[PDB]
Amino acid sequence: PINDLRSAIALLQRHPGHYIETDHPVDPNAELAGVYRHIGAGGTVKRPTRTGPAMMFNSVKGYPGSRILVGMHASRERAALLLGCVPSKLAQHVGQAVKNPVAPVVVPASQAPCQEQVFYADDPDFDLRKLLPAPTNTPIDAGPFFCLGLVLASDPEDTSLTDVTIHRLCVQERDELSMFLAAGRHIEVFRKKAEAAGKPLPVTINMGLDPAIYIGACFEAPTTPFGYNELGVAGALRQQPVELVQGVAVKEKAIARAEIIIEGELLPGVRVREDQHTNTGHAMPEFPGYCGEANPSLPVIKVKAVTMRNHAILQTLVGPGEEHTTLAGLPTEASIRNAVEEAIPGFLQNVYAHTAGGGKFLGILQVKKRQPSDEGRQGQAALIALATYSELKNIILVDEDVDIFDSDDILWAMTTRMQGDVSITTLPGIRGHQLDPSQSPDYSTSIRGNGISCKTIFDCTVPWALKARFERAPFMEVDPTPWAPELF
Amino acid sequence: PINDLRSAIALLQRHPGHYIETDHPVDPNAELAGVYRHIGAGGTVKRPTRTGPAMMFNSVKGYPGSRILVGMHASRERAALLLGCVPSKLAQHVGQAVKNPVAPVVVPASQAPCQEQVFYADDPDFDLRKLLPAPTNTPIDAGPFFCLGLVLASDPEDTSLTDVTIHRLCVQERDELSMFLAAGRHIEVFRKKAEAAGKPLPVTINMGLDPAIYIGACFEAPTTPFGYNELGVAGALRQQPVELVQGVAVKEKAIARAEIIIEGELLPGVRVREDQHTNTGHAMPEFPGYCGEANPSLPVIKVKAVTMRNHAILQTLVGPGEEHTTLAGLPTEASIRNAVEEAIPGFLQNVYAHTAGGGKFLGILQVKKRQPSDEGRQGQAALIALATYSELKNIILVDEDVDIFDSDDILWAMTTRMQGDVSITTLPGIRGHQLDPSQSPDYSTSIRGNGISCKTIFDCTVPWALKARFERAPFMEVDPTPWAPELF
Ligand SMILES: Cc1cc2c3c(c1C)C(C)(C)CC=[N+]3c1c([nH]c(=O)[nH]c1=O)N2C[C@H](O)[C@H](O)[C@H](O)COP(=O)(O)O
Ligand SMILES: Cc1cc2c3c(c1C)C(C)(C)CC=[N+]3c1c([nH]c(=O)[nH]c1=O)N2C[C@H](O)[C@H](O)[C@H](O)COP(=O)(O)O
Ligand SMILES: [Mn+2]
Ligand SMILES: [Mn+2]
Ligand code: NA
Ligand code: NA
Repeated sequence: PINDLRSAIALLQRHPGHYIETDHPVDPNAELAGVYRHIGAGGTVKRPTRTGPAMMFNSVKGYPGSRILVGMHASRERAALLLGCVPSKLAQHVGQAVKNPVAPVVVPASQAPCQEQVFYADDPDFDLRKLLPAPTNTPIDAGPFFCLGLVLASDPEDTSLTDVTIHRLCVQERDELSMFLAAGRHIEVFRKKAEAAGKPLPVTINMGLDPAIYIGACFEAPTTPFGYNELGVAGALRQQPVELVQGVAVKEKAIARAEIIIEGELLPGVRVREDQHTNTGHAMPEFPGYCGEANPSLPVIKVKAVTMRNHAILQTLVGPGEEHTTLAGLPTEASIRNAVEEAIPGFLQNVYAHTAGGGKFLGILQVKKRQPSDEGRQGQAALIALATYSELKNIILVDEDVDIFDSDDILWAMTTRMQGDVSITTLPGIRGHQLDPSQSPDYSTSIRGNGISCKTIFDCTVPWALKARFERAPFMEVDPTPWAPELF
Repeated sequence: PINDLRSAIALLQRHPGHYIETDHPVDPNAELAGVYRHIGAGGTVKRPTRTGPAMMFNSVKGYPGSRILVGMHASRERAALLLGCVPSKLAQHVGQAVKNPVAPVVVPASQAPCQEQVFYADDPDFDLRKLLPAPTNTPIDAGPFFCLGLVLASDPEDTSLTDVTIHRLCVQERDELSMFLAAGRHIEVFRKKAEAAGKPLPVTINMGLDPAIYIGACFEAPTTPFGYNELGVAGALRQQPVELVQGVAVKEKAIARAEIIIEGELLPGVRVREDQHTNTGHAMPEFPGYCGEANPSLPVIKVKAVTMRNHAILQTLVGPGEEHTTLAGLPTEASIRNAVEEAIPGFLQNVYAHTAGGGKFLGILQVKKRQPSDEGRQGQAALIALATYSELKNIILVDEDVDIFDSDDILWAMTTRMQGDVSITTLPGIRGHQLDPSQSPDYSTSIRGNGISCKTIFDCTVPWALKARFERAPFMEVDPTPWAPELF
């Protein structure tokens, strides 16, 4: 029974290979990320890299008694273990979750392990920078970062509407963090209403959570539109309302079973340059694998209190690599699968928000042509995917005999089941995503501005009429165990 | 020092994970290939499959005392070990060997372990089908097959011109094998000449060899033109001439340290249907991953003698999967690397004949743009690759910060470093390869006949002017070993 991060870790230890610890000292500045890069960062991280175990650094240089956990979500198999299904059915398992959310439930403070220790910021010696080791990913980061900070805010005019979102948080002062919100972010709608009335917006930052909470929170419109508490997707994954606690210093709720809580308020009118103390010009690595630039004008969170468990674990990520692939990719897959299943029932077999696209840019669709009229529906599925998730860039379509989670098998379909002048459709001038550096007028004359792209559909499905000629060579079905028992 | 198969096996046993044995009885008909499909076939083989150890089946049902080895070359890492270099530098290492061949030498029978046993076919009790297990790959194969039969033959007008090639051989009678020779093959030139004179062509079939010999043999023109004895490549790989021996019954040389040798003659005028005894309509699986159709008219080899070591190993393959990727792909890489380095010195960093194309259809070229004039040379390198290896189909160009052996990283370059209406060039109507089933007029109206293709170049290199914007997020250089010694 997984209710929080420690129970999640306990399960990983019953599956050797998914969790390791180290007592060898590590510097949270750059060096920690440098080590996990080789061990389990994965995703779009510059090679050498791999997926591996979730990793707990127990001796943090300069922070005795702290312990930093990274890579908890940095594997599709591990995410499947933590959620209780097989990795090939996460798209369907998460898909059914978002469409049957279970609302969270408030709990008294005596049942909130997060509040076992309280450090009020009005203490003269309080210093967030000495209190928690916020690691940096690269030596050219804007500063120390919290990268798995699940921020919880609400509409200041309608308390009933609450939104939770992961945002990168840069420690800027002893009691201040900057926070980046992209255009049209759902919490930004709350802050702008607060700022326009000259009022601060109370928020809580919740770190070190049940993996179910982080994963369920990363949906986007139109799948989870404005007004959809993303809490409850977690409630559907656990068949259990996540538990909330009333904040010890702000008029806002915090997740009771979290490891560390930061209570604060978004301040009206205030803006800071994200790299003001570093002047590196960069924020931190983005999910496509490149360095994001330092945001010149960010809102500020004024910390009112920090609240944490005894021997609190600081959970964050590195890369963001495969951890981002899982958090962003499984909502992506669930959204596409739900949409195609509504429009063409029974046709789509599976979908993979490929890690090469960070879980957002590259969609692999596995279809099954069952009848002559299914020819021509593979392109329709690609259109539905592009319509459902506008930040997609490319679609690869394959049949049910291609393993869409094996990139060699994907390239195989692109080699023997495609003709370049037949199977490739380009859609110029469609808005995509700012963080793809090839989406620039400097890359293509058909691109009118940053974050606009040509989008490409690679149809690697066998034409219906030719399917009898493209059967993969069949081998006798045997049980190989007796000839190699140790290999299982 | 490796000079035959068993010295190669001895090396693999010093690197655990690369060689296993089993004494559990196995049926060479279909069952053996079915087991190794799950264990080490890899490549384009129908999932589930993987690369693993080379595997020796010590108990062969119906052939007591026989033992069959498969998968010797079914791993790029295994191949680099057997050749004595790092897998990333195989293209350079094999490339230099083909440019500096070492000619084979003749030795007396006393130094030819292949001739420890001699079985003459004119014995009334001789039966090729009882003497050696010839495993099949699928239940629908044309018949028993030898899939690592390195055929050695010479020109009937000039016996100094020797060629050596792997051809698939189906056991048809107690003393006959059918042999498929594609059009334009070098040994086929010798065969057509002998048949035009109404005379047989003496051949030796050499099975169970130094991996350097099998790999070195799989070159094609123009890299190894007609007249180039490919045994010189193996000689350069070992810095030791391959040793030849006079056959016992045919006027042709045999590989002295081979495990099994079939001496025979290609009969003039005789033709046979490959599946005459099974009528399956199929031959065996082909490297693109589909089942080939039976050939209705093949020349036959009249077996004159079989010649073996004591406790001889019969070496063959399954899939052909990753074993074919290694055997065809390493010369493909070497051929391309030599051509590009001659034309554009210093530009090409590496090349991968991707396993998704069986080592023939898909070429990944890794280039490094060093100066503004290198812009536009990435497409030139693709043209050189296409001109050097006409059976290539598609080329993917990437920069030196992309791991060309990581298919995830390849798809990443295809996602963030590619614009569909900019980076994709199609070349319709270029002769490709018959065994790509999409190279058919039924797949594309620009294809005039079977084995003609559209060939496509995916330029996923960063445009020179934009290189400062496409730097991958830099993580601090650390030695990760002290934080997880067990995983290094
Ligand atoms: C998973 C994930 C999502 C990040 C993200 C990160 C991760 C790991 C970081 C921490 C590594 C770096 C940047 N993050 C930001 C981000 N969106 C944003 O506006 N600012 C961000 O700083 N996102 C994307 C955002 O969280 C998702 O798109 C949500 O679905 C948006 O939810 P919403 O529609 O309710 O606003
Ligand atoms: C590695 C390999 C190459 C095969 C091959 C196989 C393998 C494993 C088999 C055993 C799995 C089944 C088919 N094979 C044949 C073949 N060429 C051919 O003409 N007939 C064949 O049957 N080839 C290709 C041939 O070996 C290469 O193209 C040589 O480079 C041709 O050399 P050449 O120019 O000297 O004739
Ligand atoms: Mn939302
Ligand atoms: Mn030749
Ligand atoms: Na949200
Ligand atoms: Na040859």
